[PDB]
Amino acid sequence: SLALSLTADQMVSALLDAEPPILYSEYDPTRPFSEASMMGLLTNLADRELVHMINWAKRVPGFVDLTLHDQVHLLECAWLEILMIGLVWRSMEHPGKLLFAPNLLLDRNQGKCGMVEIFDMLLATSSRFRMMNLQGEEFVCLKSIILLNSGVYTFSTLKSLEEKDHIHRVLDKITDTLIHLMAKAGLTLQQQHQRLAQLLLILSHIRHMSNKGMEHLYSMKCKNVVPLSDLLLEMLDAHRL
Amino acid sequence: KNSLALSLTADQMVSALLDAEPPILYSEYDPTRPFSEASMMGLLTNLADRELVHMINWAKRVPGFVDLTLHDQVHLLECAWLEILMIGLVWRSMEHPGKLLFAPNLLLDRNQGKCVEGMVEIFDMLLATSSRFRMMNLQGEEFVCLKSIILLNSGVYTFKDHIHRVLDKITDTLIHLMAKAGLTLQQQHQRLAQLLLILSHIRHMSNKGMEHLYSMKCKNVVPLSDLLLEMLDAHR
Amino acid sequence: HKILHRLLQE
Amino acid sequence: KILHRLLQE
Ligand SMILES: CC(C)(C)CC(C)(C)c1ccc(O)cc1
Ligand SMILES: CC(C)(C)CC(C)(C)c1ccc(O)cc1
Repeated sequence: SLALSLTADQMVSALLDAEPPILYSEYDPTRPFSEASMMGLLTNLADRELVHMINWAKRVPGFVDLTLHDQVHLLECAWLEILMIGLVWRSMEHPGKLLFAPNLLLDRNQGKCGMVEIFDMLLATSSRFRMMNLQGEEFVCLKSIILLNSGVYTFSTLKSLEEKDHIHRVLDKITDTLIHLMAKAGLTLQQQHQRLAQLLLILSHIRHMSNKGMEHLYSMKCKNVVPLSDLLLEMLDAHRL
Repeated sequence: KNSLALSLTADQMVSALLDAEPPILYSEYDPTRPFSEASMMGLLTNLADRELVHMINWAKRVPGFVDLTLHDQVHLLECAWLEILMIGLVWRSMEHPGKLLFAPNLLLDRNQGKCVEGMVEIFDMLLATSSRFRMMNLQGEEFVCLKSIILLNSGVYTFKDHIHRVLDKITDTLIHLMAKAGLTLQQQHQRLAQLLLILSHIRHMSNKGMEHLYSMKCKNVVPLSDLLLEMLDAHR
Repeated sequence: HKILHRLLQE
Repeated sequence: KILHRLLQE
């Protein structure tokens, strides 16, 4: 594996280089939107983002070392957490608003409809990122940690266990990379450990938001007002709500 | 205004948490290995209800917790209660591979989870967490730190400074314990990360468990205490 | 009114 | 399975 051979700096470079683009919504400020069609823009965007996410995952060090089956599982478990952390990242410099797309910046108001609590959680996370002054280098590390960690405990044989061993080694490498970055920021050893803890505890909140979002998506399917793509429906189904 | 928690030393913190530990409770002494969904879930919810009372008194003894307003204490416990029960269960079960030690006289395996529809998935996640902890050689001093982190962290971003300062102190305490155990610098930060990442899985299990408890409530077969119902209701 | 309120104070 | 295919190619 070339992944376990990367220096901290090379890891950061690889991750930054692999960042997906920020996509546009079909939002039109002159057109009227219902709670439903508003949700329609967001599900349309998520579907397009998912395609880029899949191709992004292929560039995360270590990911392609895994079996197709294991890759499928990790992405099925992590996809919404990954969309959410990306959204919170984009929104960090827009206090009280979520930048779903450059042409779609919303406050909690428009977020009509369940979705209200989720919007509030996302804003709180963005606020937290802002308090901590989260750096782009730290962000890409966190996103990759989510991809690798979220599905790791929900995977047959003792050989299928080696797959998980490799994931833990890559995760350790990303931890080393985070500490390396903080050491460069001039943080004391005590400050490094504290910040590392602070960053990882946010992942618990992101998991929570994803779980809540997954249940909201399931109710949207049931109501059949908001259009959901085949990919989104398959990703939902994978959670077996 | 200033909290005594922040003035404690690492050793003092560890001792305080170890001392606050709730007792391990027993289930009913009937020899009948629960096979029905009713008897099974009946035993577990009865146990959970009794554990909750001890948890509430345990929380009051976590440094920094009583310095919060009653409303904040209520919020944190409402958000964290199931995560806290689950990490406790996983800890108790660590030395019993393949088994969940709900009580000394109630040690179950995944086969028995099948009794209750929707329970085997949750049992499997708990077993995986137990195994992970066992293979990491989780120590009791580390466990109490993680459990207190859950209490203070899980609800913090749905309200701060005080709670985050206390969280930092617990982090300091965790590193203190790892250095005390002879870990190198690289091993310390790697182990810190490994442990905190498991908290993400514990959150996930809690979320799934809450959904299962909700469905149990709607089926209306198992009797649920008013306390358990209010804790469940808080999650809307 | 919540039982938790009462238990946290008792 | 869409995800499976997108990952493969
Ligand atoms: C769950 C869904 C992706 C449908 C909506 C939402 C608001 C959580 C979302 C949409 C796009 C995105 O990039 C992040 C989150
Ligand atoms: C959610 C409930 C407490 C009903 C069940 C379960 C298996 C998660 C549980 C029960 C007791 C306990 O100490 C930990 C978890």
